Amino acid sequence: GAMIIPDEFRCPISLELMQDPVIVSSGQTYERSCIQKWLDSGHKTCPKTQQPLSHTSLTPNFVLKSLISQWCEANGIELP
Amino acid sequence: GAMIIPDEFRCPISLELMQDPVIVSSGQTYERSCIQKWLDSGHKTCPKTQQPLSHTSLTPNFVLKSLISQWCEANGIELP
Repeated sequence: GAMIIPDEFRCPISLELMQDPVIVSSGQTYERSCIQKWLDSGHKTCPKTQQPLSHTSLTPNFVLKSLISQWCEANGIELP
Repeated sequence: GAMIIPDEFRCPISLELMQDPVIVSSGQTYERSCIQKWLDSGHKTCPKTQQPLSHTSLTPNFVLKSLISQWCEANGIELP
């Protein structure tokens, strides 16, 4: 293969391969490091979709992680 | 390629293609129909993770949907 990696496996802000991908209540995907900064800043809104967060969720990771593994196995490349 | 559709794309319980995918606060993937039946039964918990639900969030679909589209485009077939 040796082709550009899919955008879904790279966070928009990161613009590179993510290490600890997670999902927010809004359903958007952000890097663990990034979300920590966001929480630290005291932000309670989602800038990507531009909507407020009136609730929290436990959703960490799931299908995306599984799909990444399948992709990695096909390419024979270890995960981040 | 694409000999067989990904397990992730298929519902874990039904094991079939879904038209209205949703994710619980536990980040578990369930079919809209399945969730309605579960709710009708009076159950408000996550059996896969074995934990109760005390809140809700807006997480119907996101990256997962995007990955499906790429998969379908590769096969040149319309979405389920």
